[PDB]
Amino acid sequence: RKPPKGMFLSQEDVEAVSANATAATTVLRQLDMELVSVKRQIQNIKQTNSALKEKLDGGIEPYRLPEVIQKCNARWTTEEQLLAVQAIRKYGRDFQAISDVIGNKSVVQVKNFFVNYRRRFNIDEVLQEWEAE
Amino acid sequence: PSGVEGAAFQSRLPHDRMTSQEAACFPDIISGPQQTQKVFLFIRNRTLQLWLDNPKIQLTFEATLQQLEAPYNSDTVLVHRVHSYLERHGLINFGIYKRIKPLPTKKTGKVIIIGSGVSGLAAARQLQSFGMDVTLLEARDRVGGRVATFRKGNYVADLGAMVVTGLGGNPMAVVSKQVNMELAKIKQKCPLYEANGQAVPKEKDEMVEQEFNRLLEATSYLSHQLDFNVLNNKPVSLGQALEVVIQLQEKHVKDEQIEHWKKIVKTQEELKELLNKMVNLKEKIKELHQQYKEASEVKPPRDITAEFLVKSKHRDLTALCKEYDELAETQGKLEEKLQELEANPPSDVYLSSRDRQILDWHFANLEFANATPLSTLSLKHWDQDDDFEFTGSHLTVRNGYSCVPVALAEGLDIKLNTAVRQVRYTASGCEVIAVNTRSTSQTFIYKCDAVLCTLPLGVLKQQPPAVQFVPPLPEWKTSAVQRMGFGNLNKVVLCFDRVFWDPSVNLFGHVGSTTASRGELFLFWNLYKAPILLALVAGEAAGIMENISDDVIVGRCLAILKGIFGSSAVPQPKETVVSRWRADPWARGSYSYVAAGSSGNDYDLMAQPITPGPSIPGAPQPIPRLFFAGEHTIRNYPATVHGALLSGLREAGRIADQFLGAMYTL
Ligand SMILES: Cc1cc2nc3c(=O)[nH]c(=O)nc-3n(C[C@H](O)[C@H](O)[C@H](O)COP(=O)(O)OP(=O)(O)OC[C@H]3O[C@@H](n4cnc5c(N)ncnc54)[C@H](O)[C@@H]3O)c2cc1C
Ligand SMILES: CCn1c(C(=O)Nc2cccc(COC)c2COc2ccc(OC[C@@H]3CCNC3)cc2)cc2sccc21
Repeated sequence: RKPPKGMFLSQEDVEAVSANATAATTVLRQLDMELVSVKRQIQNIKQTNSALKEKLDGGIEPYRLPEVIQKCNARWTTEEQLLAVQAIRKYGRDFQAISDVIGNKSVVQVKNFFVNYRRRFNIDEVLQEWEAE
Repeated sequence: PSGVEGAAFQSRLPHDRMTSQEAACFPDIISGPQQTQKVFLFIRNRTLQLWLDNPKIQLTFEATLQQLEAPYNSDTVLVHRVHSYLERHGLINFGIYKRIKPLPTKKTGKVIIIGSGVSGLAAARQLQSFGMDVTLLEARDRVGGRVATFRKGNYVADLGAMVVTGLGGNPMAVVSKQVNMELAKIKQKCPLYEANGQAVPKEKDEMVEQEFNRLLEATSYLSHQLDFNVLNNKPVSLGQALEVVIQLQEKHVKDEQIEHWKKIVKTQEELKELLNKMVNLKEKIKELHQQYKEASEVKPPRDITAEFLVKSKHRDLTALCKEYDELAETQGKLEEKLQELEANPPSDVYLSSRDRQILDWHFANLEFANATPLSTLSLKHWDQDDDFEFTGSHLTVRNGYSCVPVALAEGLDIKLNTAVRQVRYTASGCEVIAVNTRSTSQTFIYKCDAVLCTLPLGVLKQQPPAVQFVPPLPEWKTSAVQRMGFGNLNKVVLCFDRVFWDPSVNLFGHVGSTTASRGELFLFWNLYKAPILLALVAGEAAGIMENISDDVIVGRCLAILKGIFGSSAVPQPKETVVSRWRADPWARGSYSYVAAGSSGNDYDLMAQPITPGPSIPGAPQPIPRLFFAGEHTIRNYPATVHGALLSGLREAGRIADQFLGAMYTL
């Protein structure tokens, strides 16, 4: 029913190697070439990647900032209100971004700010002028 | 098997069913009720058991009925029919047995047998047992044909047959009880030695032997499952199938590599895009850090836009570092897969040049077993006789296989040094013309009622003919002779004075250097009592080695043995014998094989007898006159001694039923 485990004998393979005389040597050569072709492409990318690896030498450690861990607060100071409006002008409805910019306001507090002061801060106009970018 | 059922097995018969031959002789029983068939079968099996329990004395009908008991002995004419059937067809009372009833006073019918090989000898023994006048014509100066034993002093070695292929169902088991044969088991272990003279490591010896056994099963799958039996209007040979299977294994090995390195470039190119994303992200961070720095240099107090600028740049710089902390994190997720694949590469090669040499040894051993290069064997039918292999170990005739045909020739009228030149068969009898092999001018004429031809297939193939048939053999007979294969293999006998090899090693091999020379002195035998080593020549080397002198062939043997055992340990043989079976005018080869384009049905064609045309036009249908026995005439046991032995018994029964009658059919 099936070939001995380890042999590979499909009906398709037999016909390609017996289609003529040197069809055996032809099939085994085009695979030898496709092997050499793939092997030299490996060393081309292995060298392209090795060059890109050296451009990253140093990581981004001289560019990381320390973690400013400030306790979240609930009262909106006049300063913090002004930070939020500009954050809306720059980030739109990205609540997590606005939360990080202000520092001590949760994601839902920023969303509550989007309604309480939507009247007095013209947040609709601020958002529509962000959509132009 | 045991009991009467073992008797049927030992006679190569189904113990619980009537055969086709039995159906022809007992059509009233096989078409009758089931009860009668079981009675008949037991009578047959019980009669066989009695003969096999004492093959040295003749089993008579009076004796058979005495050992039978009720209700099986209630019908006497049935018992008599079974006994006469078994005696006529060589199942009982065959070989060499002390006769109880002295032979008929005068004989009935004259039969000329060509060739005193085992085939012809067995038939001559039986036809004389049946009361006919039998005369054998042997071209050689000895009996046995391809059972040829060399004897000089204590040295005994067989140049022809020397192995009994199991005793389970072998008629030679009956013979070995009659003739004093010296049967010895062959220890299967067979170490190989490469051309360098050293042995093959157990690692390679098994991985290659298994790969050989695997490649063989592959060709059977190619044949019986993919129907790969024709290639450009020509029948596929076993050699071609092995070439195709090997190439597909080398082809799959290359496909495994290409798809493996293709996994590397795929993941390597995931890295190329991965790095190009971070080398550009590290650039955005390098710029954003400078912008956050410049915004932070603005010393307080500062309005809320300058303060938002520092908070904005801080947030964006933190976000870009998070994006880098992941793009560069997966950089190690892929870098592990790269050390994963580049550490588990698939097989580099299928078989190395050293491996392919050892594989060629197993091919040479197969070319030896079938006595022909694998390029000539039929892919579909070469092993058609495998389903009838006997049970038990293979044994050698240690005292020389010639003792068997010599023992059969006792009492027969054999005419040695008589080469048949012409076989004339007509509606009213036959005449055989033969000349004396020593002076070919002395001509003999033998008139007879029937001729039994046991000429080797290689002789029947000669062009121009060594034996002329008049009238010519019909096309269907000659076409079979041309389709059938007749191979070749030769033995080199190296006698010695002392044993320098391993006594417990019955055989060892020599791995040749080239695919072409793989059968040249590839196998050595230590199977005899006296210090005799015996070397084999097989495959394409067989035919080519016959064109080389003995002193040069023995020179290559000593050169090989000096490699394995050392130059100091190999002495001179003092006696050498080399066979040349294809050059033998009386054999023209070794034995038959199922050539590509042929089948086992050609063996059956070879066995069919020839019937001459009517003398007077309008005369009744004549009687078969020319009969064929021999190794090449028995479909299930060709190329053997027991096959020739059986074929002779077969024709002896047919010739007797034709010229003496068969009173066991009503
Ligand atoms: C090297 C070798 C090893 C073998 N080993 C084994 C083995 O181990 N086991 C096994 O079972 N079988 C073996 N065989 C095969 C076995 O020996 C044969 O199948 C068997 O002996 C053939 O018997 P036969 O009577 O049919 O043919 P033969 O024995 O050849 O009888 C034919 C006879 O006819 C004679 N003859 C030829 N031409 C003429 C003529 N023109 N006129 C008159 N007579 C003629 C020949 O001389 C010969 O005596 C081996 C064969 C060979 C060559
Ligand atoms: C090859 C000669 N030969 C042999 C022979 O030499 N056997 C041998 C010798 C030493 C060691 C071993 C190793 O012990 C197992 C063996 C058995 O190997 C075999 C080879 C061929 C066989 O069959 C050959 C016929 C030819 C056509 N169909 C079958 C059977 C066994 C046995 C038989 S039966 C007909 C021929 C023959």
